[PDB]
Amino acid sequence: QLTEEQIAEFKEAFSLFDKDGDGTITTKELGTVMRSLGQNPTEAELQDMINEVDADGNGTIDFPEFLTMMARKMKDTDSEEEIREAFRVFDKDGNGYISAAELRHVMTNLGEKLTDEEVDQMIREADIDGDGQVNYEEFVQMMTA
Amino acid sequence: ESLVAARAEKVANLYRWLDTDNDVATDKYVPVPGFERVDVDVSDEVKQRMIQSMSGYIEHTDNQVPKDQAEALATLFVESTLDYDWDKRVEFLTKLESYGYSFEAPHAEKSIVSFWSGKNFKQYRDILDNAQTDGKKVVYDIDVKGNAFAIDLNKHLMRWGGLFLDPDNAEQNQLKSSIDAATFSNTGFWSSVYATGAQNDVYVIAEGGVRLGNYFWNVELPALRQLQREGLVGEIRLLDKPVSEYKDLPADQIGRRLTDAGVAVKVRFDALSHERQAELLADNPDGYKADTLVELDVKLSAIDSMLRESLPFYSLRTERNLLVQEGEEGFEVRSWPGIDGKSKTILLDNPEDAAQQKSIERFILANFDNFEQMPDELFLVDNKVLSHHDGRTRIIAQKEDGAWT
Ligand SMILES: [Ca+2]
Ligand SMILES: [Ca+2]
Ligand SMILES: [Ca+2]
Ligand SMILES: [Ca+2]
Repeated sequence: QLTEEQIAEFKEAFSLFDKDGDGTITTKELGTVMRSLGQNPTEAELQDMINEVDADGNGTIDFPEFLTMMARKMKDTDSEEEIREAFRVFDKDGNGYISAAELRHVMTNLGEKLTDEEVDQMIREADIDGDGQVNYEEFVQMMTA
Repeated sequence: ESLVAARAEKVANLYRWLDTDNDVATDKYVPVPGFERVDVDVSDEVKQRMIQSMSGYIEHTDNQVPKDQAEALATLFVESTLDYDWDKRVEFLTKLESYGYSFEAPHAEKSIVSFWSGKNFKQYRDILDNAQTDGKKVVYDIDVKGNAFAIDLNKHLMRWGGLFLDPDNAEQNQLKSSIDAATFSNTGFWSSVYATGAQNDVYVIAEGGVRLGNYFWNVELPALRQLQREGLVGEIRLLDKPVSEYKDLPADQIGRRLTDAGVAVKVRFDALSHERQAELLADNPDGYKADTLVELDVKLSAIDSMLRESLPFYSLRTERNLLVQEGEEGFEVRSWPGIDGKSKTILLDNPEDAAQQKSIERFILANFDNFEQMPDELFLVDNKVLSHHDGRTRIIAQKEDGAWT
């Protein structure tokens, strides 16, 4: 299922995290490595994944093992949709357009390490019209660029 | 100077910022987020009845208000409340302070200002009390006298509404609606007030994850966030797991980030897509009621993920607490939010190359826990990573992959 572009990226990321040059990371570094490649499992999914791959009990993950677990992950998730869904929750009347102030509340709350400026401009180009209303479909397709 | 007016202004700045889009703030009226304002004109007819009841409460309750002010304070309360006077409710709090009501957490520097928007608060309070090794004791909003006494007067108004206006009379119900909304925003304002007392790392008790629109979402977290981007608050530790899964654990990692994936999101059926509420009659017509909480299959973490992609080196902020930003001769690494003087440097051959930014981002991820661990100067040149602290070393060699020394 995995392309040449991906395995090579995974390979680079993996090898930086394997620090003793033997070609294995530990159990606890997995989620870190994965999240650095744009795949965030739950604590649960990251236990299932860990208990399966660590059936021998040596807390060892090959690149091959890593390649396997990352293939299964990505089969499952749709990033693009999952964000658009998340913004939908804030459309009380449907119609695809949530308020510009609401969008300020979302981002300041879910913007874990954002800053007031970084927020402020988000809202500015959130929607370039003088209306409160902001397109949330537009917003993601803008940030996904 | 009063401490409360200190945090009150903080709170006001926050509120004004959130109002930049809606621009309803008339700087004699500062709006509380998610609390609608409901003015009602029943003149001084009703006002003097109310104030005298409130006056009587204060006077005939055992409290730290001197009884000369029994009615002066009663006036200031109902007046700050019903008229949504920012200035007057700050004064009210200041007057409480002046009587010996602290709006400060009780246990000085050992106070872990914590927040509890939950059901089985009983069990959590002490699993957290118990896990504290430092001699530091968790405190909640109920634990601070000034906030407590403020809510007490605020309840009296509420009761007076239910007890002196019965809502069958049409204009009578309108004053009660006003009272409710007015007294409700007091509790909102006072909540932000309490949140600004947050320092270092904070626990949020929130069994079953996040509830969109709750006092946390509206008036607690945004204050905590502002406190965070001023470098005053560290981690916000949400406890959504059943209290069972926080035993055999240190204070270190009790609670996780609401941004962390597999955090529950729930919303009230009341005003949760009212026409779509009806649509949600399919499984059970009388399954979802106004007060019912609906769990949602959305991921707040998906928002934080998006952020990572939009903002260069964002992922270093969250997982490492490193703000690197576009520099002059290279990249500047600071400890987030990059407010303290200290800074180190990052230099790449082609800084505009997104591929090379990820290499050193991953690099840093794998090598350094914090800002204090990093060499003063770090270089990515010709697929080798070099570090100058006080001598010079090279440690990255990318022959299709990363080997060290
Ligand atoms: Ca190894
Ligand atoms: Ca193994
Ligand atoms: Ca809408
Ligand atoms: Ca717009």
